[PDB]
Amino acid sequence: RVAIQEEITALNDELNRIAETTSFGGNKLLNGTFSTKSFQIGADNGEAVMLTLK
Amino acid sequence: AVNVNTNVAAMTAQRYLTGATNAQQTSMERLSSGFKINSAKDDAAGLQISNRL
Repeated sequence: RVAIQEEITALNDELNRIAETTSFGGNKLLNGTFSTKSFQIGADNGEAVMLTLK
Repeated sequence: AVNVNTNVAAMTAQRYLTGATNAQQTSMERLSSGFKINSAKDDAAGLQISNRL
């Protein structure tokens, strides 16, 4: 059970590494600092869609 | 008036001819290079984000 726990902890640290390091040109996505960002899709101002990354 | 010392028609034709030649050079450079952003003068923010990507 301890031997299995070793790979559980290695994989759990793997999830936290994915969350903290995944980025789009340095803009971290999966660690929760992205929050909600609005993407302007339209020829006039005020037409944007809210993307939420958790 | 018909005058010989000035040609505004030729001046205008030259202006659009250089405008078309500059666009011709830009497109030729994008085709050979394979990139639409060869300099910051093309799209500055695209150059920075593309360089960081």
